[PDB]
Amino acid sequence: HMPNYKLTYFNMRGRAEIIRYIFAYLDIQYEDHRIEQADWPEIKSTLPFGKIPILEVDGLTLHQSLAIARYLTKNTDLAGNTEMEQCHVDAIVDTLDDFMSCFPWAEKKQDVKEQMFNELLTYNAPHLMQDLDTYLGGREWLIGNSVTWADFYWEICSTTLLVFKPDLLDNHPRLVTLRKKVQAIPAVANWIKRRPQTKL
Amino acid sequence: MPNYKLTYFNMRGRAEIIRYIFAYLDIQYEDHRIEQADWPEIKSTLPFGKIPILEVDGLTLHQSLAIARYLTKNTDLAGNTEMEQCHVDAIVDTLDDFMSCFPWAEKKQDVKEQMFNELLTYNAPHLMQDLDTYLGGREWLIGNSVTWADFYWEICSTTLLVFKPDLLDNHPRLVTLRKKVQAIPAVANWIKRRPQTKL
Ligand SMILES: NCc1ccc2ccccc2c1-c1ccc(C(=O)NCCN2CCOCC2)cc1
Ligand SMILES: N[C@@H](CCC(=O)N[C@@H](CS)C(=O)NCC(=O)O)C(=O)O
Ligand SMILES: N[C@@H](CCC(=O)N[C@@H](CS)C(=O)NCC(=O)O)C(=O)O
Ligand SMILES: [Mg+2]
Repeated sequence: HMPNYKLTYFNMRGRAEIIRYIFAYLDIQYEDHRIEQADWPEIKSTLPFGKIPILEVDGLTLHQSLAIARYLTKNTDLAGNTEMEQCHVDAIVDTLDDFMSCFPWAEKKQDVKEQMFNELLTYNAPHLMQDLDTYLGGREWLIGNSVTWADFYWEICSTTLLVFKPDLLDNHPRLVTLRKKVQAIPAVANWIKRRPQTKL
Repeated sequence: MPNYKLTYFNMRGRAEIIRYIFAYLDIQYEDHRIEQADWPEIKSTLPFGKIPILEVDGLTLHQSLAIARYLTKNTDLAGNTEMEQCHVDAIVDTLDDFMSCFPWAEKKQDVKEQMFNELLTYNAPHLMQDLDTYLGGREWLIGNSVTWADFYWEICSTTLLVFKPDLLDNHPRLVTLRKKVQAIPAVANWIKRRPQTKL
């Protein structure tokens, strides 16, 4: 049975975006609940682990953005065709998440924030882009012969990095091509044109 | 069975979850611990310059939890429903997110010590509370039987207890869960035979 899905997150792409891409690709109806800082204290206090996004499935609350994303892609063409391919997909996803999680997003000190950010973007990001390009190895998609949610996450994470470092992929045309390929998937393209425009 | 070769530092660290799984499933594997000497060298071979990696018949896999999930698919350590599987993944990422916050590599000693103390005295207790409430009076974290999330809880808490021995004083149920994991025969045997390291 098709459940009632309610996604709760801040008004931004951020960590909720991978879930939104999956819902769009699979044409799944859901409530895109974007809260305001004002209502967060209250909502926060009722969550088992106090972090968002969370996805309520028929009232049962699920947490952890990638755990949710994997759950929604189970038994779909986005998971990876084989058990091994699923491992490769899960691996690329965590490699991207690991990096994104290195940034101190809370930081209020514009300068010292822009220093931890500056180091990561200037000194570490290019190394990761190289390894991702090497991994793709001239192939059309990151894993196997068709799109997986690892490709969705690559496009999502790179879009965020590009906001702060526009020259991120100047030495990786093949990574730019993969981004465009993901962005061209009809359901994804439709979501990209319609989603609320936010900075992150 | 496939020829498995696990590569990681001589420590429990991020490879331990894989090691527990192999033990519990009675799957033979080469437990390869590298030399801090050949580290800057062997690094240039890894897919993303990170360990652990798991070689399976000439094919390389990386990312500890991706590998752990792969090894537990279709086994009794996996969740029993698609939903339980999501709960397993979420608890594991919540634990990993926290352990990943520690500056294990920080060379600046005063900075490293400030951050460790901050995480252990301020953030850690909140997580212990949330985990204890999540477990409630149930037997295991997810469902009615042990899953690899219980393994990960025991692994991560063992390391946190090294730095903060009184971490679970107000959480007897979490202590009980640790002991239940440690009491599983195959796991107990591994804990008894593994290299004794701080981390
Ligand atoms: N048992 C440790 C443990 C447990 C659970 C985890 C979960 C997620 C991520 C990491 C972990 C980990 C975990 C993994 C690796 C390291 C590590 O590489 N530290 C090296 C410290 N050296 C000290 C001397 O100076 C040079 C550096 C520390 C903790
Ligand atoms: N790895 C987790 C991280 C969850 C997370 O840290 N979320 C942040 C928002 S991006 C949060 O809820 N922090 C705000 C708070 O702790 O009050 C996930 O991907 O879901
Ligand atoms: N999330 C990853 C992290 C892998 C990781 O960062 N491993 C560390 C060792 S604990 C590493 O290879 N770093 C050494 C380096 O970057 O030179 C995993 O669980 O496998
Ligand atoms: Mg993670």
